[PDB]
Amino acid sequence: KTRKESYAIYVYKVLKQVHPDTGISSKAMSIMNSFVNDVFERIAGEASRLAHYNKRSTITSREIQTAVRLLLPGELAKHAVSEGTKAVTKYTSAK
Amino acid sequence: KTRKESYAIYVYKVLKQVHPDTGISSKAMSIMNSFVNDVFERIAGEASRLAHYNKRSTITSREIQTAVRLLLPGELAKHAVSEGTKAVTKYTSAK
Amino acid sequence: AKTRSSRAGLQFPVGRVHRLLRKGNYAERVGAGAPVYLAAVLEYLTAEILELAGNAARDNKKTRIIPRHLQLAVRNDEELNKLLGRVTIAQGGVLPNIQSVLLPKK
Amino acid sequence: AKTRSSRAGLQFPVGRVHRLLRKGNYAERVGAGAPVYLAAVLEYLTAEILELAGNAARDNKKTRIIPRHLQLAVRNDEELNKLLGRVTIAQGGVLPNIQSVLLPKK
Amino acid sequence: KRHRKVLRDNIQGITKPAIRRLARRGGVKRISGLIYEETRGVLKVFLENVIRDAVTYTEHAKRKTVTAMDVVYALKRQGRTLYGFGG
Amino acid sequence: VLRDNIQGITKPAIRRLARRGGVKRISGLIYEETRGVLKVFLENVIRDAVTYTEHAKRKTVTAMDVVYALKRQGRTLYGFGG
Amino acid sequence: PHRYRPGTVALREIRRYQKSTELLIRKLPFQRLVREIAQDFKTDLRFQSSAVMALQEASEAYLVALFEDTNLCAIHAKRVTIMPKDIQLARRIRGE
Amino acid sequence: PHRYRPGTVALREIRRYQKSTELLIRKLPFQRLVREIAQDFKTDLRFQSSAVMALQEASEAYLVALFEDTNLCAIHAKRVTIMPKDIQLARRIRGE
DNA sequence: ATCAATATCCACCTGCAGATACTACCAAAAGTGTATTTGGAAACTGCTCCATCAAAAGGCATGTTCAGCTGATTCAGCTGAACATGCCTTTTGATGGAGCAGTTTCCAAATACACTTTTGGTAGTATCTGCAGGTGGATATTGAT
DNA sequence: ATCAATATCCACCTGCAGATACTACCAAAAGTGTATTTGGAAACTGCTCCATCAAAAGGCATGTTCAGCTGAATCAGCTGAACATGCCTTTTGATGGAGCAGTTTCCAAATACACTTTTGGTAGTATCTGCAGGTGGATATTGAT
Ligand SMILES: [Mg+2]
Repeated sequence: KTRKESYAIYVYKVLKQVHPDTGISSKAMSIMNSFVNDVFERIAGEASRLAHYNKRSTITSREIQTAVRLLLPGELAKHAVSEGTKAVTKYTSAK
Repeated sequence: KTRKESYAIYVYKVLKQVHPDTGISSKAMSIMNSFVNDVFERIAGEASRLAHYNKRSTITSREIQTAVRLLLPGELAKHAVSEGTKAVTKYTSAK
Repeated sequence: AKTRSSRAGLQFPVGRVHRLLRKGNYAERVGAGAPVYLAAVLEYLTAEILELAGNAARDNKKTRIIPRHLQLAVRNDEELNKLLGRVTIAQGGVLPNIQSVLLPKK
Repeated sequence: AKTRSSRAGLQFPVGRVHRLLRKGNYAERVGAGAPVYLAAVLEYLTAEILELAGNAARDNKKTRIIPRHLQLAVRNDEELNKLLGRVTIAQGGVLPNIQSVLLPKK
Repeated sequence: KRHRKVLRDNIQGITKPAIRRLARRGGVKRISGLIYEETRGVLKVFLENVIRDAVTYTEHAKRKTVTAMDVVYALKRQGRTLYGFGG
Repeated sequence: VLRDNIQGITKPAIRRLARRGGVKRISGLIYEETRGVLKVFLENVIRDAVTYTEHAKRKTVTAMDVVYALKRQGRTLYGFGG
Repeated sequence: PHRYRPGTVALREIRRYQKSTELLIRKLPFQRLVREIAQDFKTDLRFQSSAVMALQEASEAYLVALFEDTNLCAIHAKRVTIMPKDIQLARRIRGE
Repeated sequence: PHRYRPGTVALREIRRYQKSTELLIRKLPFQRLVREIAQDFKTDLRFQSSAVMALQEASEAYLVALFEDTNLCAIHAKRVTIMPKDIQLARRIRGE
């Protein structure tokens, strides 16, 4: 009865953080789900190519970060990089 | 020092099959090389996607063929498929 | 047993993102930081688009975001619009916009 | 020892192509025919262009093919042109073409 | 078992009214009377390309049924990415 | 004669580009529009090539940095590698 | 018997259709067109309904955008009336 | 005392440059523009001699093709003189 | 018309940049053979959802009428094309040294794996609520006069 | 200006499908804690080829002049918008089964070393030639008359 995965519960968490009294339709969620898969693939792709280009075989946060600078426009990139740098910093601090 | 690979010799060989008395400049060869890599990446890329869509771990000649169909315009696709199906045959029918 | 998401401060699921990176065949190996960073980026972005969609929801006296609110949000934001410039949001409509000369009289 | 190219009837390097596919992270695995097929496909396309570029050299009193010939070849063929519709051949210029309304009165 | 009716000329189900609605959503005030056939022709080309590619995916997977993913993937190749249907 | 760099792209050379593009007559405001446009093209592409440079930890922008940038901007160029 | 002048209903319709998001081609006719064209590529094909809906959403968005561009080509020509030449110039410039 | 008519040289130039492929911008002023621009994203920067060439081939291919579309936009407006609005329209339609 | 200025052509000549050809050499592929692993076609069949087919429901086709838009015609002015006459920038080549690319080391971070815990999805039965479509009532916009 | 036909507004009002809410259940995901491998950083280094600059090379800046284009204004013919009318197709909701997708079986084909062979790239040399860039001289093209 095979199980279909989606980012819905995460999307919903985050919805609540920014607009606590606001809901989302299932059609509007399918879209948010498209959106996340989409950007995932694009960034992962950019990083894929980027590693190959530099004969690296490992995709790290450094490759993600660049992929982000390449893919996103100015302000979104700057903010996205903060959040990525700081999530990593913080995750590394569990050690 | 490092071995800088190209398809240049294999291109030159085909030039002489097709135009035995015609030769080619360096720049022109570089463009031909670009071209072969490009088409390579495009086809392989499309094959990768296909396999992923159907939850397969292997890129076979079927994936390359569908890839070809998807990438090339009509007539070109047609001759390319025949040339591919052919070369696979000679190869199996050959110890 | 801490999740990696908690460890990194994230709502979005790092374990999953790691998994999905491995199975996508983007590279032989996948660094430990990668899915953390990527999950953060993805979380950031969904937060941006919900902020803005939430507002259009509110601007239209509604409480539940539908795809029109996403389309309003995306298209009225220079940068999201560009990021999503070759993308279609089903059931989004278009921005109201009438070219000047088309309007009546002077 | 017989090469797979020679087994397949081909001038283009089946082994290389195989290697390139493994190291491209296109998929976990690679079947045996795929390199053969792909290699035949690239040989074929290569030939189609050199045929037409060769002709283009002839048509200009030339025995050496240069970028210019590859460009005339490609942009004068509906199919190659489409395949290459988003590609720029360095040092190829453009096709002689002038919009008819720009001609003088005759 | 018993035989699916013939399909012809369905392009004309894209009515003058419905095209005019599309034009409106697209901000258009006045419409030359030759637009309706032109539009029909341009739509037909759009669909043949998306469908060719979709059906290629269908067959590649040895199915008889064209799925929403087949179309979504074909749209992506064509650079007309669509959200809402399995993206 | 301290001159701006964009202006180094001169009226006659713009005029020759247009000619290759089949253009017969050219309005005087073109040369400035045309420089504006080329600046945008180059910002967009150089940004990405450089970003490739920085990634590889180089001080030198390679042809590959450029070719790769061109490629992802949809402007695949043939003849300089890759 | 009142009469709106030419253009006035048109502007009304523009405001209306730009505010809504419902599909504008009738569903069943569109579905037939899909089946007809698919059948010409291959026979004994079936479709998920959401596949047809996907095609319609994609098709309608493409055309609406095409008319925006088309409208801009008419206006460039100092007209207010879209003509085939406008659609064709759009499609030439777009790369189609 | 002999003078070519306005447009006659334009044509001769059109034919001459369509025949050829040499680049049409002086290499040096180009080189400075590039480096000027690149400076805003990183300082103390060298460039392979081929890297700059790639960039010039691309820019010229781009601008030449933009001029074709631009020209089509002028002709569309029943003109023969390219104007800034013609370039703007072409860029708008291309999606820039 | 003719007539002359200038562009364009075709034939022939040549020097050397760019291409072919050499060989040697040698590392790193590509081929081979053996041992091991696993992906995915096949056979079988549970179960979704597609094609198909009546009961409800609002959009389409056509002809008539005329408002106003397009496109043809005219015309004056200003704006680019052409070209002379100076100005000065770019291109070409030579020559140190910055940095890129080669290479080797060794360890922090990777994959591998087994085993234990947690989670996110689904299913089933639950009751919960935003807003669309309806209502009516006050106001706005349009177009004739 | 005024009047009046009709769209537009907005506000609140009822029904219900779509959302939310819940407990029960589990497979697969994800975390944890070992054993084992290595990718790529670090640090030193040789050698391009890049920035620099001085000598040689020709293109671009300017101003004057006027041909011919753009755009304004005027007009008529005619195309396309609006609307009234009559006819029926699309939308929507309920069953029977075609095909897709979830199992399990298993072998033909894939990976994984290790091992032998070869070929494609580079470097050192030498060797060669297609054709760009002069040439002259004939003829076409353009533009004035
Ligand atoms: Mg048919």
